[PDB]
Amino acid sequence: SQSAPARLITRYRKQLPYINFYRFCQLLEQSQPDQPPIGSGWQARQEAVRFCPYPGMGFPASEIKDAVIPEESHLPPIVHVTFMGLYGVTSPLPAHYISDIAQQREGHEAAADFLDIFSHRLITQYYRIWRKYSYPATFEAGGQDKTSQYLLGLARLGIPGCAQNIATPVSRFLALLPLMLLPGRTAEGLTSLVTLLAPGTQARVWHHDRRRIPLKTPLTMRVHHPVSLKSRPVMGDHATDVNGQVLLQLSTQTGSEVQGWLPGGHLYSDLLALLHVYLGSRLDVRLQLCVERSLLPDARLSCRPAAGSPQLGRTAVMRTQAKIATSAARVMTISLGRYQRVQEHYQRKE
Amino acid sequence: LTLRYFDAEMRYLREAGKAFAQAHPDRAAMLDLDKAGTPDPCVERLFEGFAFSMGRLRQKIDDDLPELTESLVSMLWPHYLRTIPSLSVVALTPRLSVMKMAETVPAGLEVTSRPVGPGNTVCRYRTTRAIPLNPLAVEKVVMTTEPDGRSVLKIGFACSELADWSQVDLHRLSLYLAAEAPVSSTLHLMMTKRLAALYLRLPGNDERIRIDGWFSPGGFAEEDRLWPKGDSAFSGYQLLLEYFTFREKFMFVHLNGLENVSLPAGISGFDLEVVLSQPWPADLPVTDDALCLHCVPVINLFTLEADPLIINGLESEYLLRPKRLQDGYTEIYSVDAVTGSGRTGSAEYVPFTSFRHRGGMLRHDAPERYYHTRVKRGVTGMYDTWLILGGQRWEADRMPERETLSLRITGTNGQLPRRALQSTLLDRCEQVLQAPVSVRNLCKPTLPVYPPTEDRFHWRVMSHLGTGFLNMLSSAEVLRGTLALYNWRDDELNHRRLDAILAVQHHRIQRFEKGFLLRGLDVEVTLDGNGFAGEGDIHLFGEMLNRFLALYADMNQFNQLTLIVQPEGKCIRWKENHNPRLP
Amino acid sequence: LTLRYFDAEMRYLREAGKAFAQAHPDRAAMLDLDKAGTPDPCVERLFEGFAFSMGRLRQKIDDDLPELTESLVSMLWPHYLRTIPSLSVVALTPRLSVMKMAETVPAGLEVTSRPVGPGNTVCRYRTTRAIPLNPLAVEKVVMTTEPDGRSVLKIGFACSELADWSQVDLHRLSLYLAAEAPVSSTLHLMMTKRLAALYLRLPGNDERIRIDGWFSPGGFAEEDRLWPKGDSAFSGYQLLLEYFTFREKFMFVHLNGLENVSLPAGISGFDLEVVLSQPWPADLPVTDDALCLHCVPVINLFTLEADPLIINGLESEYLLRPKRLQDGYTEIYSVDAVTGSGRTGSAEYVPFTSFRHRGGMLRHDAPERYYHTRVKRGVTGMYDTWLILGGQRWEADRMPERETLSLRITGTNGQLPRRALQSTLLDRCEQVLQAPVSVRNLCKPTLPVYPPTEDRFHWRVMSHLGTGFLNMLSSAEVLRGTLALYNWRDDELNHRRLDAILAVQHHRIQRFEKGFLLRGLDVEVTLDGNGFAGEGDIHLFGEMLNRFLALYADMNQFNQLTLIVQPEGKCIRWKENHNPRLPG
Repeated sequence: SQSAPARLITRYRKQLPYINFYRFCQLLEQSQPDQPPIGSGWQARQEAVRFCPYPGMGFPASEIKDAVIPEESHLPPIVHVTFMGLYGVTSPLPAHYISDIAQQREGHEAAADFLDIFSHRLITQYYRIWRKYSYPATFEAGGQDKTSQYLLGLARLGIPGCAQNIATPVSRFLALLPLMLLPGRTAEGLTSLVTLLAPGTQARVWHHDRRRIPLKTPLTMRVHHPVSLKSRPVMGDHATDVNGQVLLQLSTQTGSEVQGWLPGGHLYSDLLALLHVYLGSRLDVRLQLCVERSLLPDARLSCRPAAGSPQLGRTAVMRTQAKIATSAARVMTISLGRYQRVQEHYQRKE
Repeated sequence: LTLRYFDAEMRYLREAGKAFAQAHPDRAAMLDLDKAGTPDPCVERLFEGFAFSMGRLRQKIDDDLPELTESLVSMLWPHYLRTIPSLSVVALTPRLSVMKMAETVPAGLEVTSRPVGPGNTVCRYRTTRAIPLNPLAVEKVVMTTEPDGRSVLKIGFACSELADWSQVDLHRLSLYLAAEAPVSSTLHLMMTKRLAALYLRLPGNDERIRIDGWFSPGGFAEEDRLWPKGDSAFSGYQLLLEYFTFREKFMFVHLNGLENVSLPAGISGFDLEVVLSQPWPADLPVTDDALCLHCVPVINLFTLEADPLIINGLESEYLLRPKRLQDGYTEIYSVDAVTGSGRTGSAEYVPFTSFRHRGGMLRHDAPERYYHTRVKRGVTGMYDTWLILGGQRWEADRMPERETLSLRITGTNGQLPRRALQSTLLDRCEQVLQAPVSVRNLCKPTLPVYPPTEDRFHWRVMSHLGTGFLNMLSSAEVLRGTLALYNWRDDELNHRRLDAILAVQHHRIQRFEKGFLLRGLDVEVTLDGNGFAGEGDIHLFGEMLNRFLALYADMNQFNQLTLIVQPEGKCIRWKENHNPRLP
Repeated sequence: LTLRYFDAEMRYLREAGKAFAQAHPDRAAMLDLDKAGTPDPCVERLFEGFAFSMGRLRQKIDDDLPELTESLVSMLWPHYLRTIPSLSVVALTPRLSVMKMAETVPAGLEVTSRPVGPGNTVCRYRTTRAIPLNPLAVEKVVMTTEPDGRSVLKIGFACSELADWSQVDLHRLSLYLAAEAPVSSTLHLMMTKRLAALYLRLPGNDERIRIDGWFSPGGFAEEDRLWPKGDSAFSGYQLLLEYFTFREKFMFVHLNGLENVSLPAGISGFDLEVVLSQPWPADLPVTDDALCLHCVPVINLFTLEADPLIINGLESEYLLRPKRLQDGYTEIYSVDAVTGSGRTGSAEYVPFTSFRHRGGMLRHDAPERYYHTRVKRGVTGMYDTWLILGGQRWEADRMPERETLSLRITGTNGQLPRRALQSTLLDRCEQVLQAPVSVRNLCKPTLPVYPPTEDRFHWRVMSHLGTGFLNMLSSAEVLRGTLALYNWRDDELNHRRLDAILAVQHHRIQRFEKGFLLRGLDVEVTLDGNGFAGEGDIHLFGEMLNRFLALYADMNQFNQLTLIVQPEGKCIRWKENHNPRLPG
């Protein structure tokens, strides 16, 4: 592009005696990254690219130092430094070609344009291995869920295609990937999920808790004359099932994050990080919070009255200082149902 | 493709020359050859040839990246199934003097010594799990309906009055449904109709035959996209993938104790009254050629043993031998597997097992004179491959003085289309085949098939699948994967088959003695692609052997399948999948 | 080097010469390479030396980066391209006249050191691992053999205000001792087997506190041998010797007795403490190898300082060897944190694996921050030396030599001879510390553990364990999927301890106190085979305290350890009081 030297070499002509070639080609694609002259499109369409005047120098890596860019010939690379840069050059020119350049003379100055057509298309991809195609360390790639070193390095958790139903794409690989490689585990990863997302907040887990209802549809405590059973099913009218409904508390001390956990702020961060990434249909999770008194108003219209289920933060017109309280509840991270129906067919008679 | 990257640079350097020799300063000197015209065989053949070999190789490697970490599936080992030969369809066998005989037939009966080709040779190949034969063969299959609305068919009174059937083990004599399946609603119906068979009534007037334990017929071998669903579904195939068509479980079919409630001469009936109340379509033909007694499947598997002409040095040898280096084998023949070697020096020098034996940290806790196996590709232009392979610790000593190391090589060949084979029997069993056996070669064979390694998606999406990670799924998560990963023969039927799926959603089952966190999934769709009552039920057994496998690593995961036959139909299959504990 | 330079020449000349000429006959209908003959000039001999020579170095680049990238992406869940420093147990004792409110102050300390080799000295890392109260003293402990197998300690000292001082923090002084393993861990087998311990009162100097209402058990192990695999099941943000080492996170048998002393008049303590169920065995030596205080084996950590250097272009590679490294220091450690003063922002620095995603997806109030290093080698006589590189859209266009830059970095020492000494000099630890302390190097300095895994084929197992399953099935998984972290010392003792016979999975249902069912499991492992180690009463007790703690495997699983040695008299169970608050 015309903007590629008009940004770089017209303004930044102060470190070109000691610049790296590794650094230089990176800033070209960072000069116009919006719809860039993609280096992978070399395979048919090097015409109309206007790339940088590296080639014809015959230089190794990090030894491009000379800085001359024309503007009239509509393609900036026309460079041949004589007596230097013979990188891999062994024998002189053939017999019939010297008879057309006549005779390895001043006409050779207009011959290396065609002659270095081969070295132009190779030092593109020579660079591309060191920086994009086998190195990038998921750091020189630096993508936004496009760069292939992410997708090669994230399918070992089993998320291709499963970005569906998530309001964000897969971004929390940076810390959860060591934790998300052990199977069937754990409880202590939920501490990392909170300390990542908002510091100043701590987490404690109680493994079992007194869950309640599920109301059984036959009451089953009819005392039966024809047939009944004893061995396990003994109860009253509502059952209790402990087995899988853990309790989680949070504890903040910066009031800017207190208004982040009430629904709308950071509650959408946990509610999608659990349900499809770390737990899924393993368990159900209960949330709770403990702060000092509140910051909560009252009966204003359509939608933001409720501090979960409870209300407070409005009545103390008496005393100066603190009392600690539990805050509220948040909903479970559950997903269930029955669908409706009765059936019509069967499996197989074997 | 290989010519795809060839055509990439050939379009390139022609546009590179038209932009240069038009205005750039080479038209002070190259115009004298362009205006006169030089598409020279002198210069442009080797200039592009130096360009194309450099333009193809690095670009194919840097784009695909078939990385070294992708060979970690070599210690999973299902993927010997990446080299599947032709669908060598079920072979046949005629009557041979059917009187007072019972037969026992071993496998390994090489067939088809006839069909030579243009640049192709004849393909010798073997079979799996041959049938202990009992000679009786009904010739005509006629459908008769009732005047009360039920259609039955023919009896077993073909070959009884010439033999001593009291001396015969008549148990579970299967029959594969014949070529009335190209009418693609019959083997649909005639397998699913026998979900609800009824007792049998045949008049023969011959007190020679009294059987029970009714035989389970078959006929699955027409289809081969459906079988790799069953291959991953029975992890336990690790020693039984090694011959790979696995008819040992017979693509599950059973019929119960079905006694011949016999009748006097003239009164009959073979009912299936639960399904038979819903009779045949009027546009369903009946075919006398549903003759089924002697169908045995075969596979394109050829063998040899090359001479021990080995060894001097290291693992650079990769078994290029004159049983393949012959010109009749060079264009076409290939090498499939390497087993059974390592019999030089002494009796236990390096048996070829320890390449696959160790998958763990204790590598040094294994005895010396062991072995390693790697692979490569071979001749470009075909699917050809080779095997670099060597020792483990005695190779570090540089003793090349091991000579008489025996070999075992199984292989297959390639060919061209538009073939139509010639059937005959190559080898007859000793003292068993009284009269010989002709081959009918019942159906058309297909082409060899190969997995897609062409996409870093389509490799590492498999490394997802081998765990118990089925938390939540939807239809675009199911259709994309891994149902496409078994599609290797992507037909225009196949694209219509897979895109039937419309809706996939989950809910939870919660009946309880003690907790029982369960669930149940629900998907079935429109009545066109898999809409027959046969393929709707038969292909539905394919999914359940998949879905029980990846079920649970915590005891709170539990699948039951209810599903929606058409947009106006209802179905359920399973019984609650209480599998043994998988941590 | 140079022969496989020649190999790519003869490979491609055969490849482009014959496999490109006839093996593509469709477009070899557009090129006849054999029959057409060579050109007249020396034009084929140059370009085979030119177009094949660039084929050499491009593939030799391709045989460099998978040796680095596979090392780098496989450093994600394990964290073991690192190294381990050296460490040896230090014992500390304050003086006795300054017992007047002798509270331990673990705020900021030093270490002691010893000159060695080419005048080189030691820089161990100081201790902030807290001590609640100083001991009184260790009186001359003699294992008093008794007809029940007892063997008693005695302690005591008073020259001070101990009535008020020991009133403060004597309640949970879970304070310990150490000795040699056939003798020290023999008490550990009996610390879990303590009886009533009727005469439980320390003698000599309880005349001044006169209250025995509080009690304090203890427990300790040599925390270098078995414990690193217990120190390996953790997350991606914990230091190998800075998280675990000063942290009392382990499970120690702090069995505390509650039976009151019977004793004559005028006695400040009887001398029985140790009532057992088993006879103390024959042929066991006695000694006073039971400290009242000794701190950890603490490690070498430098606190190194550097001067900021800022170049537009330094972001690629600069590799500074700082100033104190020049005078004979042999090694540094990982970089800690970078701050400073830039132009707009004062300090904007986040490490690589914790980025709050403005360059990702979170996109709010957490800007572009890179901070990342390598360990890359090529050193004239070492196995590593590298300094950082990190770069994104900051203002280097208007500030070529200006940036927020102020580093912090730690270090160790790599190039050494093989000797072990006593930390003698640098007794300036005691200078905050108004009560002076003793200096005791208690044991020998270990080596720094720097043989990690060498070849590329053990690391396939390091990538196997994801798609593989947990090492709790059939013990081929537990044999193989055991780390070589025990083999990094290559203990022939511990390698015999990797002789386990196949584990069996069971599960069970338990009733709770309040009437509820709690799911569990049952692991059943078998030794079968003999010669585990010296005393299986000693070792397999000290083994199961390790292998149980690395068995936290879900959220609602009651624990499961039932150790079965071969049918030779016993089978050892392991269960604890696990509750709906926290596992015990």
